[PDB]
Amino acid sequence: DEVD
Amino acid sequence: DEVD
Amino acid sequence: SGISLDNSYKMDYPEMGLCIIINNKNFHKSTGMTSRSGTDVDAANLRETFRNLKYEVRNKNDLTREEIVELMRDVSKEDHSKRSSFVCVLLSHGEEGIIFGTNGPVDLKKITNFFRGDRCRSLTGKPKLFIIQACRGTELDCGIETHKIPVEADFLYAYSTAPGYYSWRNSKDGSWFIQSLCAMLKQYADKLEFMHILTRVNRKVATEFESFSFDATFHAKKQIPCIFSMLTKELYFYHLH
Amino acid sequence: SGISLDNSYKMDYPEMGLCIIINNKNFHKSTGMTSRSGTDVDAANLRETFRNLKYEVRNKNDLTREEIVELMRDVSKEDHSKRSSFVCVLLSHGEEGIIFGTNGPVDLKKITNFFRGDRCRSLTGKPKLFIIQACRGTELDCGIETHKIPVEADFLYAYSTAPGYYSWRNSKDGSWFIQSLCAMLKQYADKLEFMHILTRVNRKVATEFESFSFDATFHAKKQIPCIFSMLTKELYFYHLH
Ligand SMILES: [Cl-]
Ligand SMILES: [Cl-]
Repeated sequence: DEVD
Repeated sequence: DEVD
Repeated sequence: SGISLDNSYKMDYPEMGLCIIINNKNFHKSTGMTSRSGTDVDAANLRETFRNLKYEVRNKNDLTREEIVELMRDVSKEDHSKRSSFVCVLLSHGEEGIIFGTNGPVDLKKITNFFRGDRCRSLTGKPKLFIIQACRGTELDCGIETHKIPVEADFLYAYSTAPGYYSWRNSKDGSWFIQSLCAMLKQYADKLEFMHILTRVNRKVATEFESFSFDATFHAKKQIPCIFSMLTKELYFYHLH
Repeated sequence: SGISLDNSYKMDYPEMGLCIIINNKNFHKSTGMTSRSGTDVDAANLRETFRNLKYEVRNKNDLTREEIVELMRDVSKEDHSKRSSFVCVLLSHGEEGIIFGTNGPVDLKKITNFFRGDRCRSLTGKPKLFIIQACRGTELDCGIETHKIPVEADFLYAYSTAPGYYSWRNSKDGSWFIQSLCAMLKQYADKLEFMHILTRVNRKVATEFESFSFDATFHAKKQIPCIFSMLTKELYFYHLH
């Protein structure tokens, strides 16, 4: 999970 | 007619 | 029992819920904000409309920013366990993200934060509807001829106008948006899901209203409302036996 | 003929319309923006999903801010007379009101203005859908345990996340929102009106996803998408005949  |  | 579906909010709690109407007509002289002629027509129409949907309506008039915050806080601390939903209607001056108390502005985020899923537990999982008749800026639309849930989930913001735009209020008839909203709820609340009702409101405002002004800057202007849905289920104001 | 209703957009033009997918994965080193692992999964899923809805899909990869603006302008100057609708999907970094080209930001207002009712006449009165997988700020949702029309009318912004919040992308599976959107379109596009599809997307993202991180600041976080509708009619991807 990564943020944009 | 009037604006808020 | 037989197969079950859960695509729609449970709206058969003992109570539909509160409908808080904040009707700001007269502003402190020092703010320089004009009186909002026509807003009492809106507040009366809303009271009757939500009464017929079986909401417990509370009308409040000419609240300061401090009174708005205290009212919202207190309401968020009530026990809503027996209530299906929550409705707040804001009638005032505004800008983007802001509505005005009689003496100055209130951040909309401050108001709505009281009802977050983690801060008002008796409304967690229930629809929280904020209906906002207020300007969102100064643009004019000149038209064209033709485990856990998120704390921001289950909110709906029914904005009278697009982000950045003025919103139009008629001094005799009430605001274009509130007029149209009440008319569509009266006609369709026993028939249509709420997003479809609000879409009919969008069409009514977009097609049936155009400003008339002796000032060319403000003449012949149009409006489109804005539905801002973070709901997770369909919302019907009726329920089945 | 018999009585007629017109509460739904006409979607039986010869063509459904364009679906422009802008897939920005790799950014210029000088911007400092990380590579968006997982976005190719999203772009492929979207291409297949909208192909099956009979859209003319155009995939574009790693566009500069200048290329994004030129592409949108050129597309808005095409003759859309035979097309029912227009779809644009933006996959990139972002912040509130902004999408990133590979070398810097693009104002979302600049992109969407090309398609205003008065500026793209062959799309006037037709639905213009902007689907945006991008951050809108840096907030994290901690969750809780359980005869004229307006120029801004007929736009729909299907935002992956609430205003002000980060949006979550899985490097293996794709973004939570795009994953969920394609799944719900595949299952329901022949059955449900578009707002009801997007409401199922809201519920899927809100209930089935939670972040996992070795960093406590970013761990166990939740997301709710945001439907921003200025549509004036119901939107079904199918038609009767
Ligand atoms: Cl009045
Ligand atoms: Cl990838």
